[PDB]
Amino acid sequence: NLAPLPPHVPEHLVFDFDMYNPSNLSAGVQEAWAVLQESNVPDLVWTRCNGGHWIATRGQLIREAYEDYRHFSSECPFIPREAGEAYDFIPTSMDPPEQRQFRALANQVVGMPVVDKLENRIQELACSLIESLRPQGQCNFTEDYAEPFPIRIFMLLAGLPEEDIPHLKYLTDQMTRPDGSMTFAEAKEALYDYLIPIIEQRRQKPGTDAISIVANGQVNGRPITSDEAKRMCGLLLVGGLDTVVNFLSFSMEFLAKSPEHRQELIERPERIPAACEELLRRFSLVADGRILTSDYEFHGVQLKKGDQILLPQMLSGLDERENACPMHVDFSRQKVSHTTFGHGSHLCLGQHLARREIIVTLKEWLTRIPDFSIAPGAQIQHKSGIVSGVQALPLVWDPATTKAV
Ligand code: HEM
Ligand SMILES: O=C1C[C@H]2CC[C@@H]1C2
Repeated sequence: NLAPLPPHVPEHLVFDFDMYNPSNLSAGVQEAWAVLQESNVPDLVWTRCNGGHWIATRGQLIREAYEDYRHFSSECPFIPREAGEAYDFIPTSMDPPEQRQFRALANQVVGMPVVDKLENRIQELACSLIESLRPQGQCNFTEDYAEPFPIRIFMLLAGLPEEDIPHLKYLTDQMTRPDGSMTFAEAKEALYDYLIPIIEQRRQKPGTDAISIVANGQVNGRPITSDEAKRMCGLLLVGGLDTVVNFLSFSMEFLAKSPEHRQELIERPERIPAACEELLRRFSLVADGRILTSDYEFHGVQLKKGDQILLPQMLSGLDERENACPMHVDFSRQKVSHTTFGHGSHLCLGQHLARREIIVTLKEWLTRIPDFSIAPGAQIQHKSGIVSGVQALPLVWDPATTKAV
Protein backbone atom coordinates (compact mmCIF):
# COMPACT_ATOMS: atom_id res chain seq x y z
CA ASN A 1 0.00 0.00 0.00
CA LEU A 2 2.04 2.79 -1.55
CA ALA A 3 0.31 6.16 -1.97
CA PRO A 4 0.70 7.88 -5.35
CA LEU A 5 3.72 10.20 -5.46
CA PRO A 6 2.87 13.90 -5.00
CA PRO A 7 3.90 16.11 -7.91
CA HIS A 8 6.76 17.91 -6.11
CA VAL A 9 8.63 14.67 -5.37
CA PRO A 10 11.45 13.75 -7.78
CA GLU A 11 11.33 10.03 -8.52
CA HIS A 12 15.06 9.65 -7.87
CA LEU A 13 14.29 10.53 -4.23
CA VAL A 14 11.78 7.70 -3.73
CA PHE A 15 12.77 4.92 -1.29
CA ASP A 16 9.80 2.86 -0.05
CA PHE A 17 10.66 2.36 3.61
CA ASP A 18 7.90 1.20 5.96
CA MET A 19 8.74 2.42 9.46
CA TYR A 20 6.20 -0.08 10.81
CA ASN A 21 7.41 -3.08 8.84
CA PRO A 22 10.91 -2.58 7.49
CA SER A 23 12.25 -5.24 5.18
CA ASN A 24 15.29 -6.51 7.06
CA LEU A 25 13.57 -7.00 10.43
CA SER A 26 14.97 -10.50 10.91
CA ALA A 27 18.50 -9.04 11.10
CA GLY A 28 17.43 -6.70 13.94
CA VAL A 29 15.57 -3.37 14.07
CA GLN A 30 18.63 -1.08 14.07
CA GLU A 31 20.03 -3.14 11.13
CA ALA A 32 16.65 -2.88 9.36
CA TRP A 33 16.64 0.95 9.56
CA ALA A 34 20.38 1.24 8.78
CA VAL A 35 19.61 0.28 5.16
CA LEU A 36 18.58 3.93 4.80
CA GLN A 37 22.25 4.82 5.25
CA GLU A 38 23.68 2.69 2.46
CA SER A 39 25.52 4.44 -0.38
CA ASN A 40 22.60 3.88 -2.77
CA VAL A 41 20.26 6.04 -0.64
CA PRO A 42 20.14 9.83 -0.91
CA ASP A 43 20.37 11.73 2.39
CA LEU A 44 16.75 12.80 2.14
CA VAL A 45 14.22 10.40 0.70
CA TRP A 46 10.50 10.02 0.19
CA THR A 47 8.61 6.89 1.08
CA ARG A 48 5.21 6.09 -0.37
CA CYS A 49 4.28 3.95 2.62
CA ASN A 50 2.22 5.13 5.54
CA GLY A 51 0.63 7.72 3.31
CA GLY A 52 3.85 9.27 2.03
CA HIS A 53 6.44 11.30 3.95
CA TRP A 54 10.10 12.34 3.87
CA ILE A 55 12.88 10.65 5.94
CA ALA A 56 16.18 12.38 6.82
CA THR A 57 18.89 9.61 6.83
CA ARG A 58 21.92 11.40 8.29
CA GLY A 59 22.93 12.73 11.65
CA GLN A 60 23.60 16.12 10.09
CA LEU A 61 20.13 16.65 8.65
CA ILE A 62 18.42 15.14 11.70
CA ARG A 63 20.18 17.58 14.04
CA GLU A 64 19.45 20.53 11.76
CA ALA A 65 15.77 19.75 11.32
CA TYR A 66 15.48 19.38 15.10
CA GLU A 67 17.06 22.74 15.81
CA ASP A 68 14.87 24.53 13.21
CA TYR A 69 11.42 24.60 14.84
CA ARG A 70 10.49 27.62 12.71
CA HIS A 71 10.32 25.26 9.70
CA PHE A 72 9.93 21.80 11.22
CA SER A 73 6.98 21.95 13.64
CA SER A 74 6.20 19.55 16.46
CA GLU A 75 2.52 20.11 15.84
CA CYS A 76 2.14 16.77 13.98
CA PRO A 77 5.12 14.61 15.01
CA PHE A 78 3.82 11.10 14.35
CA ILE A 79 3.34 9.30 11.06
CA PRO A 80 0.89 8.49 9.69
CA ARG A 81 -0.80 11.87 9.48
CA GLU A 82 -4.01 10.78 11.29
CA ALA A 83 -1.87 9.76 14.29
CA GLY A 84 0.21 12.96 14.06
CA GLU A 85 -3.06 14.89 13.87
CA ALA A 86 -4.60 13.21 16.91
CA TYR A 87 -1.36 13.62 18.86
CA ASP A 88 -1.85 16.43 21.36
CA PHE A 89 0.60 15.62 24.17
CA ILE A 90 2.43 18.39 25.98
CA PRO A 91 5.15 19.49 25.71
CA THR A 92 5.83 17.40 22.60
CA SER A 93 3.13 18.73 20.27
CA MET A 94 4.24 22.33 20.92
CA ASP A 95 6.96 24.64 19.61
CA PRO A 96 8.95 27.31 21.47
CA PRO A 97 8.22 29.70 22.98
CA GLU A 98 5.00 28.09 24.23
CA GLN A 99 6.69 24.76 24.92
CA ARG A 100 9.08 26.21 27.51
CA GLN A 101 6.64 26.78 30.37
CA PHE A 102 5.22 23.29 30.03
CA ARG A 103 8.75 21.83 29.87
CA ALA A 104 9.73 23.62 33.09
CA LEU A 105 6.80 21.87 34.81
CA ALA A 106 7.35 18.33 33.47
CA ASN A 107 10.91 18.95 34.58
CA GLN A 108 9.79 19.41 38.19
CA VAL A 109 8.39 15.85 38.06
CA VAL A 110 10.99 13.79 36.10
CA GLY A 111 14.06 16.00 36.44
CA MET A 112 17.43 15.53 38.12
CA PRO A 113 16.25 16.24 41.69
CA VAL A 114 13.57 13.54 41.42
CA VAL A 115 16.14 10.98 40.37
CA ASP A 116 18.29 11.84 43.38
CA LYS A 117 15.20 11.28 45.54
CA LEU A 118 14.26 7.95 43.97
CA GLU A 119 17.75 6.53 43.79
CA ASN A 120 17.43 4.20 46.77
CA ARG A 121 14.14 2.67 45.52
CA ILE A 122 15.49 2.12 42.01
CA GLN A 123 18.45 0.20 43.54
CA GLU A 124 16.13 -1.62 45.92
CA LEU A 125 13.71 -2.81 43.23
CA ALA A 126 16.50 -3.81 40.84
CA CYS A 127 18.20 -5.95 43.48
CA SER A 128 14.90 -7.47 44.62
CA LEU A 129 13.80 -8.43 41.08
CA ILE A 130 17.19 -9.97 40.21
CA GLU A 131 17.56 -11.90 43.43
CA SER A 132 14.10 -13.33 42.92
CA LEU A 133 15.10 -14.45 39.42
CA ARG A 134 18.61 -15.69 40.09
CA PRO A 135 17.95 -19.19 41.44
CA GLN A 136 15.54 -20.08 38.63
CA GLY A 137 18.18 -20.20 35.92
CA GLN A 138 15.70 -18.92 33.37
CA CYS A 139 13.37 -16.07 32.58
CA ASN A 140 11.48 -14.14 29.94
CA PHE A 141 13.55 -10.95 30.51
CA THR A 142 10.94 -8.78 28.77
CA GLU A 143 8.12 -9.98 31.02
CA ASP A 144 10.24 -10.78 34.09
CA TYR A 145 12.42 -7.67 34.39
CA ALA A 146 12.32 -5.19 31.52
CA GLU A 147 8.64 -4.47 32.15
CA PRO A 148 8.16 -4.54 35.95
CA PHE A 149 11.43 -2.72 36.82
CA PRO A 150 10.82 0.59 35.06
CA ILE A 151 7.05 0.35 35.23
CA ARG A 152 6.78 -0.21 38.95
CA ILE A 153 9.16 2.74 39.48
CA PHE A 154 6.87 4.81 37.28
CA MET A 155 3.72 3.62 39.07
CA LEU A 156 5.46 4.71 42.30
CA LEU A 157 6.33 8.17 40.94
CA ALA A 158 2.84 8.65 39.55
CA GLY A 159 0.97 7.19 42.53
CA LEU A 160 -0.94 4.77 40.24
CA PRO A 161 -2.03 1.21 41.03
CA GLU A 162 0.06 -1.67 39.77
CA GLU A 163 -3.26 -3.28 38.93
CA ASP A 164 -3.69 -0.86 36.03
CA ILE A 165 -0.45 -1.82 34.29
CA PRO A 166 -1.76 -4.30 31.74
CA HIS A 167 -4.47 -1.94 30.52
CA LEU A 168 -2.17 1.06 30.34
CA LYS A 169 0.66 -0.93 28.77
CA TYR A 170 -1.57 -2.12 25.95
CA LEU A 171 -2.88 1.34 25.08
CA THR A 172 0.69 2.64 25.15
CA ASP A 173 1.85 -0.12 22.79
CA GLN A 174 -0.92 0.71 20.35
CA MET A 175 0.39 4.27 20.18
CA THR A 176 4.05 3.49 19.37
CA ARG A 177 3.72 0.12 17.67
CA PRO A 178 0.25 -0.02 16.16
CA ASP A 179 -1.20 -3.45 15.55
CA GLY A 180 -4.26 -2.60 13.47
CA SER A 181 -6.41 -3.36 16.55
CA MET A 182 -7.08 0.32 17.24
CA THR A 183 -6.44 3.69 15.62
CA PHE A 184 -4.32 6.31 17.43
CA ALA A 185 -7.37 8.49 18.24
CA GLU A 186 -9.12 5.50 19.80
CA ALA A 187 -6.13 4.56 21.93
CA LYS A 188 -5.67 8.18 22.91
CA GLU A 189 -9.30 8.42 23.97
CA ALA A 190 -9.06 5.34 26.15
CA LEU A 191 -5.92 6.66 27.84
CA TYR A 192 -7.61 9.99 28.46
CA ASP A 193 -10.70 8.23 29.84
CA TYR A 194 -8.43 6.58 32.38
CA LEU A 195 -6.64 9.77 33.46
CA ILE A 196 -9.49 12.30 33.57
CA PRO A 197 -11.06 11.02 36.80
CA ILE A 198 -7.62 10.84 38.40
CA ILE A 199 -6.64 14.40 37.52
CA GLU A 200 -10.01 15.53 38.92
CA GLN A 201 -9.40 13.64 42.15
CA ARG A 202 -5.91 15.15 42.48
CA ARG A 203 -6.98 18.73 41.75
CA GLN A 204 -9.30 18.35 44.74
CA LYS A 205 -7.10 16.35 47.09
CA PRO A 206 -3.50 16.78 46.01
CA GLY A 207 -0.79 14.31 46.86
CA THR A 208 2.97 14.32 46.50
CA ASP A 209 2.88 12.21 43.31
CA ALA A 210 3.73 13.37 39.78
CA ILE A 211 0.05 13.63 38.78
CA SER A 212 -0.80 15.84 41.77
CA ILE A 213 2.20 18.08 40.94
CA VAL A 214 1.19 18.36 37.26
CA ALA A 215 -2.56 18.80 37.98
CA ASN A 216 -1.85 21.76 40.31
CA GLY A 217 1.09 23.43 38.51
CA GLN A 218 1.48 27.01 37.28
CA VAL A 219 2.26 27.86 33.66
CA ASN A 220 2.75 31.46 32.51
CA GLY A 221 1.65 32.76 35.91
CA ARG A 222 -1.75 31.01 35.88
CA PRO A 223 -2.92 27.53 36.86
CA ILE A 224 -2.62 24.70 34.34
CA THR A 225 -5.99 23.50 32.99
CA SER A 226 -7.52 20.04 33.37
CA ASP A 227 -7.07 19.50 29.61
CA GLU A 228 -3.42 20.62 29.77
CA ALA A 229 -2.71 18.31 32.73
CA LYS A 230 -4.34 15.41 30.93
CA ARG A 231 -2.20 16.10 27.86
CA MET A 232 0.97 16.21 29.95
CA CYS A 233 0.18 13.04 31.87
CA GLY A 234 -0.65 11.15 28.67
CA LEU A 235 2.92 11.82 27.56
CA LEU A 236 4.39 10.92 30.95
CA LEU A 237 2.71 7.53 30.69
CA VAL A 238 4.10 6.78 27.22
CA GLY A 239 7.62 7.67 28.36
CA GLY A 240 7.30 5.85 31.69
CA LEU A 241 5.85 2.69 30.20
CA ASP A 242 7.29 2.27 26.70
CA THR A 243 10.87 3.59 26.47
CA VAL A 244 13.15 2.21 29.17
CA VAL A 245 11.30 -1.12 28.92
CA ASN A 246 12.31 -1.59 25.26
CA PHE A 247 15.84 -0.29 25.62
CA LEU A 248 16.74 -2.78 28.38
CA SER A 249 15.70 -5.76 26.26
CA PHE A 250 17.90 -4.64 23.34
CA SER A 251 20.87 -4.07 25.72
CA MET A 252 20.38 -7.37 27.53
CA GLU A 253 19.91 -9.27 24.28
CA PHE A 254 23.35 -7.97 23.29
CA LEU A 255 24.99 -8.76 26.65
CA ALA A 256 23.54 -12.30 26.51
CA LYS A 257 25.39 -12.73 23.20
CA SER A 258 28.71 -11.18 24.13
CA PRO A 259 30.70 -12.69 26.97
CA GLU A 260 33.65 -10.33 26.43
CA HIS A 261 31.49 -7.24 26.89
CA ARG A 262 30.06 -8.57 30.16
CA GLN A 263 33.58 -9.36 31.43
CA GLU A 264 34.78 -5.91 30.61
CA LEU A 265 32.07 -4.34 32.80
CA ILE A 266 32.76 -6.85 35.59
CA GLU A 267 36.46 -6.05 35.78
CA ARG A 268 36.40 -2.39 34.85
CA PRO A 269 33.26 -1.04 36.53
CA GLU A 270 34.59 2.48 36.02
CA ARG A 271 33.53 1.84 32.42
CA ILE A 272 29.80 1.41 33.14
CA PRO A 273 28.88 5.07 32.38
CA ALA A 274 30.76 5.00 29.06
CA ALA A 275 29.23 1.63 28.21
CA CYS A 276 25.75 2.95 28.97
CA GLU A 277 26.21 5.75 26.40
CA GLU A 278 27.59 3.27 23.86
CA LEU A 279 24.51 1.00 24.34
CA LEU A 280 22.29 4.09 24.02
CA ARG A 281 24.00 4.89 20.68
CA ARG A 282 24.00 1.30 19.38
CA PHE A 283 20.51 0.29 20.53
CA SER A 284 18.76 3.63 19.90
CA LEU A 285 15.02 3.10 19.37
CA VAL A 286 12.96 6.23 18.82
CA ALA A 287 11.83 7.68 15.51
CA ASP A 288 9.40 10.61 15.31
CA GLY A 289 9.33 13.65 13.05
CA ARG A 290 8.05 17.10 12.30
CA ILE A 291 5.74 18.95 9.95
CA LEU A 292 6.64 21.60 7.39
CA THR A 293 5.05 24.90 8.31
CA SER A 294 5.81 26.26 4.83
CA ASP A 295 7.48 25.58 1.49
CA TYR A 296 11.17 25.30 2.25
CA GLU A 297 14.32 24.24 0.43
CA PHE A 298 16.47 21.97 2.53
CA HIS A 299 19.75 20.55 1.34
CA GLY A 300 18.44 21.24 -2.14
CA VAL A 301 15.18 19.28 -1.81
CA GLN A 302 11.95 21.28 -2.05
CA LEU A 303 9.66 20.48 0.89
CA LYS A 304 6.05 21.66 0.65
CA LYS A 305 3.95 23.08 3.49
CA GLY A 306 2.15 20.25 5.35
CA ASP A 307 4.63 17.60 4.21
CA GLN A 308 5.66 15.34 7.14
CA ILE A 309 9.28 14.31 7.64
CA LEU A 310 10.53 11.44 9.82
CA LEU A 311 13.72 12.52 11.66
CA PRO A 312 14.77 9.15 13.11
CA GLN A 313 16.59 9.88 16.39
CA MET A 314 17.83 6.29 16.15
CA LEU A 315 19.87 7.01 12.98
CA SER A 316 22.22 9.83 14.07
CA GLY A 317 24.47 7.47 16.04
CA LEU A 318 24.44 4.62 13.49
CA ASP A 319 25.74 7.15 10.90
CA GLU A 320 29.24 6.30 9.76
CA ARG A 321 29.99 10.00 9.32
CA GLU A 322 29.32 10.31 13.07
CA ASN A 323 30.71 7.03 14.42
CA ALA A 324 33.37 4.86 12.74
CA CYS A 325 32.19 1.22 12.51
CA PRO A 326 28.72 2.06 13.79
CA MET A 327 27.29 -1.43 14.23
CA HIS A 328 30.25 -2.42 16.47
CA VAL A 329 29.88 -2.02 20.25
CA ASP A 330 33.03 -0.40 21.67
CA PHE A 331 32.92 0.78 25.28
CA SER A 332 36.21 2.63 24.73
CA ARG A 333 35.15 4.85 21.81
CA GLN A 334 36.85 8.24 22.10
CA LYS A 335 33.53 10.01 21.34
CA VAL A 336 30.06 8.46 21.49
CA SER A 337 27.86 10.63 19.22
CA HIS A 338 24.08 10.04 19.35
CA THR A 339 20.71 11.84 19.63
CA THR A 340 19.00 8.93 21.36
CA PHE A 341 17.25 11.33 23.73
CA GLY A 342 16.50 13.79 20.94
CA HIS A 343 17.95 17.15 20.06
CA GLY A 344 16.75 20.75 20.05
CA SER A 345 14.15 22.12 22.41
CA HIS A 346 12.43 18.75 22.90
CA LEU A 347 15.48 17.06 24.43
CA CYS A 348 14.32 14.23 26.66
CA LEU A 349 13.53 15.31 30.22
CA GLY A 350 13.51 11.74 31.50
CA GLN A 351 17.05 11.06 30.35
CA HIS A 352 18.45 11.30 33.90
CA LEU A 353 15.92 8.76 35.09
CA ALA A 354 16.60 6.49 32.11
CA ARG A 355 20.38 6.54 32.63
CA ARG A 356 19.96 5.70 36.34
CA GLU A 357 17.70 2.74 35.54
CA ILE A 358 20.12 1.42 32.92
CA ILE A 359 23.27 1.78 35.00
CA VAL A 360 21.70 0.17 38.10
CA THR A 361 20.49 -2.76 36.00
CA LEU A 362 23.88 -3.41 34.37
CA LYS A 363 25.72 -3.19 37.68
CA GLU A 364 23.22 -5.26 39.61
CA TRP A 365 22.55 -7.93 37.01
CA LEU A 366 26.25 -8.53 36.34
CA THR A 367 26.95 -8.71 40.07
CA ARG A 368 24.53 -11.60 40.56
CA ILE A 369 24.25 -13.25 37.14
CA PRO A 370 27.55 -12.76 35.35
CA ASP A 371 27.07 -15.63 32.91
CA PHE A 372 23.83 -16.09 30.94
CA SER A 373 22.77 -16.65 27.33
CA ILE A 374 19.76 -16.78 25.04
CA ALA A 375 17.69 -19.95 25.37
CA PRO A 376 18.63 -22.60 22.82
CA GLY A 377 16.65 -22.24 19.61
CA ALA A 378 14.83 -19.11 20.75
CA GLN A 379 14.33 -16.81 17.78
CA ILE A 380 14.42 -13.18 19.03
CA GLN A 381 11.97 -10.90 17.27
CA HIS A 382 12.22 -7.13 17.11
CA LYS A 383 9.28 -4.84 16.36
CA SER A 384 9.50 -1.43 14.69
CA GLY A 385 7.55 1.79 15.03
CA ILE A 386 7.73 5.10 16.84
CA VAL A 387 9.49 3.19 19.60
CA SER A 388 10.95 -0.19 18.54
CA GLY A 389 10.72 -3.20 20.87
CA VAL A 390 11.70 -6.82 21.46
CA GLN A 391 8.85 -9.40 21.46
CA ALA A 392 10.27 -11.73 24.15
CA LEU A 393 13.72 -12.58 25.48
CA PRO A 394 14.11 -16.10 26.88
CA LEU A 395 17.37 -16.15 28.88
CA VAL A 396 18.97 -19.21 30.54
CA TRP A 397 21.83 -19.56 33.00
CA ASP A 398 23.35 -22.02 35.47
CA PRO A 399 22.29 -21.17 39.03
CA ALA A 400 25.62 -22.57 40.22
CA THR A 401 27.53 -19.68 38.63
CA THR A 402 25.39 -16.91 40.21
CA LYS A 403 26.26 -14.89 43.31
CA ALA A 404 23.75 -13.90 45.99
CA VAL A 405 24.39 -10.41 47.40
C1 HEM B 1 15.79 5.12 26.96
C2 HEM B 1 14.75 5.83 27.31
C3 HEM B 1 14.20 7.05 26.58
C4 HEM B 1 14.38 7.47 25.32
C5 HEM B 1 15.28 6.87 24.23
C6 HEM B 1 13.65 8.73 25.15
C7 HEM B 1 13.66 9.45 24.00
C8 HEM B 1 13.02 10.65 23.86
C9 HEM B 1 13.00 11.43 22.61
C10 HEM B 1 13.69 11.01 21.32
C11 HEM B 1 12.30 12.55 22.86
C12 HEM B 1 11.96 13.74 21.98
C13 HEM B 1 10.85 13.54 20.93
C14 HEM B 1 10.78 14.71 19.94
O1 HEM B 1 11.76 15.51 19.87
O2 HEM B 1 9.71 14.66 19.30
C15 HEM B 1 11.83 12.47 24.25
C16 HEM B 1 11.13 13.48 24.87
C17 HEM B 1 10.58 13.35 26.13
N1 HEM B 1 10.80 12.30 26.98
FE1 HEM B 1 12.15 10.84 26.80
N2 HEM B 1 12.97 9.04 26.36
C18 HEM B 1 13.28 8.02 27.20
C19 HEM B 1 12.84 7.94 28.52
C20 HEM B 1 11.93 8.82 29.08
C21 HEM B 1 11.33 8.66 30.40
C22 HEM B 1 11.65 7.47 31.32
C23 HEM B 1 10.53 9.72 30.60
C24 HEM B 1 9.62 10.11 31.76
C25 HEM B 1 9.13 9.23 32.62
C26 HEM B 1 10.57 10.50 29.35
C27 HEM B 1 9.93 11.73 29.20
C28 HEM B 1 10.07 12.58 28.14
C29 HEM B 1 9.48 13.89 28.02
C30 HEM B 1 8.70 14.55 29.17
C31 HEM B 1 9.85 14.39 26.83
C32 HEM B 1 9.46 15.74 26.22
C33 HEM B 1 10.32 16.96 26.47
C34 HEM B 1 9.81 18.22 25.77
O3 HEM B 1 9.02 18.07 24.82
O4 HEM B 1 10.24 19.30 26.17
N3 HEM B 1 11.47 9.99 28.52
N4 HEM B 1 12.35 11.33 24.82
O1 LIG C 1 5.49 10.72 22.05
C1 LIG C 1 6.63 10.27 21.98
C2 LIG C 1 7.92 11.14 21.84
C3 LIG C 1 9.01 10.12 22.28
C4 LIG C 1 8.91 9.89 23.82
C5 LIG C 1 7.61 9.04 23.96
C6 LIG C 1 7.11 8.86 22.47
C7 LIG C 1 8.48 8.76 21.66
